[PDB]
Amino acid sequence: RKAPKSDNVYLKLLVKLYRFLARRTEAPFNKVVLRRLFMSRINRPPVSLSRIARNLKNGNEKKTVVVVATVTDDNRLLQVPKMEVAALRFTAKARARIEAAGGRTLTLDQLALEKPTGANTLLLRGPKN
Amino acid sequence: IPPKPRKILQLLRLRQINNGVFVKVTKATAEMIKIVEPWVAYGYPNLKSVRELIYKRGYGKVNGQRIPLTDNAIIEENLGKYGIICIEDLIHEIFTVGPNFKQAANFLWPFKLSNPNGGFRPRKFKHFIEGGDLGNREEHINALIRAMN
Amino acid sequence: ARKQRDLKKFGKAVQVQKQLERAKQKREALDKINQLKRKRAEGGALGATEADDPFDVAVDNELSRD
RNA sequence: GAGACCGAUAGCGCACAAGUAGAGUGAUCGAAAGAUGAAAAGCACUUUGAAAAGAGGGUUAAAUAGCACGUGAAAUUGUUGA
RNA sequence: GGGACCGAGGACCGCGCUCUGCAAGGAUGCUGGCGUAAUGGUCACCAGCGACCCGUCUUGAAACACGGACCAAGGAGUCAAGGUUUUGCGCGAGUGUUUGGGUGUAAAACCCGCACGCGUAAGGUGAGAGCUUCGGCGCAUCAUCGACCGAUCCUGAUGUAUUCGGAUGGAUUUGAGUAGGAGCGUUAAGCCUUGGACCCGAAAGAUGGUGAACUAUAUGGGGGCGAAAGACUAACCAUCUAGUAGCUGGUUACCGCCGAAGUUUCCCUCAGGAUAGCAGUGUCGACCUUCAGUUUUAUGAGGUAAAGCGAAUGAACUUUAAAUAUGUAAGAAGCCCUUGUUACUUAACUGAACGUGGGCAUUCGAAUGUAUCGACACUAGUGGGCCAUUUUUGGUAAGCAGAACUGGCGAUGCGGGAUGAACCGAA
RNA sequence: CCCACCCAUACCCCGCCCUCAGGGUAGAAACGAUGCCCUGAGGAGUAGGCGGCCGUGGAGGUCAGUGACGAAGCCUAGGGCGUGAGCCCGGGUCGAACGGCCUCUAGUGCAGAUCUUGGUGGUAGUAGCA
Repeated sequence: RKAPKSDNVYLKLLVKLYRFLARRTEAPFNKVVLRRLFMSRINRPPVSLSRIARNLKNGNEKKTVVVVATVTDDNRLLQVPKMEVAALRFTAKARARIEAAGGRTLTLDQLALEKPTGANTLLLRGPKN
Repeated sequence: IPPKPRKILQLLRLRQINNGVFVKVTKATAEMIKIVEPWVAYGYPNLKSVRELIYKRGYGKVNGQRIPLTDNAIIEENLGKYGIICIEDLIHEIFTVGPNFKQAANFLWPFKLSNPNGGFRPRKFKHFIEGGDLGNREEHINALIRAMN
Repeated sequence: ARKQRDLKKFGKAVQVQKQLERAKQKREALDKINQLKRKRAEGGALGATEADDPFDVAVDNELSRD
């Protein structure tokens, strides 16, 4: 795809930023991120706090979980652990729970600033089925 | 055209009238050319034919693009890992059929020839051995290449 | 309905096969007459009239008698 | 009182002496048709013609606006030119 | 040596060479006439060549038939409800203010209570995108083995009201299952159904009215049953009605890109559906990974022709073996060999399956091509044939009829054959 | 049988248009990035699919837009742009409103329908006017 389908101006800014990053870097992470911003909403299913928690249960602590999707709160997870979460947008409850647990919210432009090549990043997508 | 000769033309890259391709002689391809006997004219080229075909109508397939062979440099990037680093090396590898003839011929885009200067023959659609133009003209394809260049 | 659909789909092949079968039957009819005349020319042993049974069982009987 | 409506072949059949003119024994059927000009100032008078009208003259910013009247296409027609 | 057509680009870079420079990654230098209808363009006519009148309909195609006196204006896929797909947007385990209430600069806009609609209340093996401190971690999803639940068939525990229950172990079972939620609202486009349903047009039936027409004499009106007496069952006007068709006719700018089918199978006898195929969209996994109407090698089905019988024997004979098409296979998506388990099996650790180790990562096990291939989901138009070559079955006096392959036509313009669906060249 | 010659949209070289594919373009002396530069290939087309554009009536915003020193409309053996649908200008007429740009909206585009309405032709100064 040469043109994004969405009319979000800030998403256009993001796709331009990650176009530059994918062109001028060797990063398959940047290329995958650009492709995921290009793909449509149904193809970007939500990722929940429960999914990211069970994926960071292993030795993947102290890292940046990155999802090109919307992070949704899960009522079934009683305790939210500390975690470096980057996503397109958060729900109010997920944002509050992460900030109360002690994590930080990052947008994709911030994620580019701190880690342009995606070091110490665990990349997730939601349940497609 | 029947499907078998159609496939043979597709596999020999001859896809337009007057598109010529270098091949090494081997029983499999000899049978293929015998199947496309009623559509082609084939023979044994000499050093002059190979040299002028490479120098005048020589285009290489660089990343799927038809790039004229204007530089020993580009010859070197495309065929350097085979030891072919110049137009003279390419001509040697084609004429004297070497170990990497397959790669050299595949790199060479099919030579797009023109209509012969002087005509084909009064009846060009019968075999060369009955006074036509089709078939295996052994050393006369050099004259045909002269006419077609 | 099933049977009539089958007949509608296979109608013409039936006609062609029938025509070939009738030509074939004509062929063995003429052939049987041929061995009949060959046997009678070679030899034979008849009565005054000829067998009143049908001309089929008659020819099988005579070419079995030899 | 209004309208992201229609604008004289549209919008109610009727923007007009329209349920009128007209047709049918009758029940009923049922049209066409708006626009000079700011103001009639709607062309005095002369001449030709029986008249209708024409040519001069006149009103007007305009008569290339004359109550066959805003603007005035196409089909079709006359004259002249090639 | 002579001729023709062309001059694309616009500082330098590069390959070079014969290196004060140059024919080396695309034309510069010199000169003339004119500087206006001179070049150029538009109308009318002449000349050379070319050139069937458009649309509809049928058919494999023509031919036929239908519509066309001319011009102007009008003129035909729309709206609503309910479904469904995709795209954008908001919020997100929630979502939707607009029934209504409260303000208001008053049909606007802003705010909101209670309900209500829809939805929500655990692994291993091999992979795998991506990170890596290069030790390994490993999303989604997949193949298999798993774990559990709703349901079915059992197996049958303490016990219990003496007649109440399902726990353990199971099953070639089933879910539109759990296996760490995706929905709600709305915008745009598309499809389906119903309404007049893209527009025009069939005979009919019904309700309510207006009128007349009969050598039949104010009146009588049809039929059958019966002995009678008698019981039973046309015309015009408006409206329902914009009634009902599958049938006819018509259905409104341009350009660009991609582009077919005319077919298999199944169900059902219809104004046909479903599956597959051709075309396209989205998603997922790879990298010529891999594939292929093709040759080669090996092996089948044709021993078909031929040579000999100074080899034997006698198309049915053979050492050998034609021409001609044709099926299968050609590697890590591998073969074996070796021993651990198994509920299979065997006289047996014996075989088979499930695994371990090894072996080749470089020519990894022919050629040649490769303008990528595979899987899932969704969507539109298609279901006709005609001619011919070759092979083949049958028949006639000759015709001709039927199968299989391939090729031309459809949707294809151009050169030639004077002309022309089926010819030759070539798209 | 031998030689030369004629030409198709076919084949070869070059120019230009479009499409597709592959590359480049930020500590900005920097860009209708929906842009620009480089390279290669391709170009028939019914049903059908996709995309971009042209035009009409009305609505919101804007051009501190045009206009009786002449809007719109119409006519033109007068010009310019675009492949094209179309767009712009000059001359004549005319008299009172109209247009470009971004969105919205729809009773939005005609050669057919023995189409509807209206106007007008040839037949034709003909048949004919007992």
